[PDB]
Amino acid sequence: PEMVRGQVFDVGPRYTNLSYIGEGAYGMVCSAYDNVNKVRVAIKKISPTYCQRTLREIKILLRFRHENIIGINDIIRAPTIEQMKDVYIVQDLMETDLYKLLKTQHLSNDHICYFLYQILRGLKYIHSANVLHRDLKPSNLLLNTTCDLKICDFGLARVADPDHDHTGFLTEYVATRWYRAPEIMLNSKGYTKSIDIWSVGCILAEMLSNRPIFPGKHYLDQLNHILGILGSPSQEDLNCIINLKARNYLLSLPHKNKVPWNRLFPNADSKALDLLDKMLTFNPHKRIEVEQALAHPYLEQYYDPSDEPIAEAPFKFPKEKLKELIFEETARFQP
Ligand SMILES: *CCC(=O)N1CC(O)=Nc2ccccc21
Ligand SMILES: C=CC(=O)N1CC(=O)Nc2ccccc21
Repeated sequence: PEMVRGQVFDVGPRYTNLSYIGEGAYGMVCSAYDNVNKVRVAIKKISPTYCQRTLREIKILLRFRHENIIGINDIIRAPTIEQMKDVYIVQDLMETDLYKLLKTQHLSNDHICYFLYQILRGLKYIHSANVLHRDLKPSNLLLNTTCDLKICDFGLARVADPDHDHTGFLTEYVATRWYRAPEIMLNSKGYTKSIDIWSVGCILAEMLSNRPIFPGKHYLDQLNHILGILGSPSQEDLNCIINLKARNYLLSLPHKNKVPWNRLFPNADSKALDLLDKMLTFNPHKRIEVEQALAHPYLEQYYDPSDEPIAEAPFKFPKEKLKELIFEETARFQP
């Protein structure tokens, strides 16, 4: 087997001349030459006790088929459960991701507009399958050399469940802190489509300035960053928060003024800021939905609902059992 950075990466003979891309959420990612399709590809190594998030992602990505969602091209594993240890997931090679790109490149308004269009196009398909991504952020948006964009990392995704979204104040949450909607900290488990729209709003703001808009250092500081720009919520929006611990927290804070979007983003297109405002709405019930965002004047050059496909149907879902399910889900790639 070939080795990369003093670690086995056993994907041959189909895949050869490996080069390190980076570390991913569950292990090493390398590029490799695919000797069958005659293109370089990306390969993620997953080592185990496995993680339910590996299975959830595989099930979702194998069911999904969309231009703005990363596909799984191949899955490499031993032929039997007894011999199975590492699993390698092969995907299309992508030059970069939005996190890397924003560290060093100023985006043109045309690039911001096109990127946002593609994020929302992909998200429309995800939401049409009654699935929530729940961890949208720059590093989960892959880009190729022509700036085509694909959403990745579905390990925190869930089927939408608005009737069970409510929870108490300060409920622990798993998804990346800077892209968490305010309601996560107040009364939400992140089981409604509005949580993803907030993350997209955050991404849009970050594309406008190359800096995260709400870089909280810890759980409650995330909320205080948000309120520091949106200002204090209105009486009407507070009345929507029936949880008393959450409501009384917000009532305990000093009045905070709204920061005008055009003062934070003096370079931004005015239509981009009208759409940003609608995505970063405090009240999730008032927040714009994915199809309305696509129909917003900012995206008029691209909007074409006939070319914004949806899923055919809604998506639906012990350590030994988990390993057996991963083995079964990956069976189609075996010779
Ligand atoms: C969501 C991240 C992902 O799927 N990939 C695959 C890829 O093409 N690039 C990449 C680089 C570093 C970490 C993860 C990924
Ligand atoms: C403190 C809760 C509260 O005032 N309301 C408003 C209501 O009108 N009815 C209602 C129904 C179910 C839950 C909460 C509520």
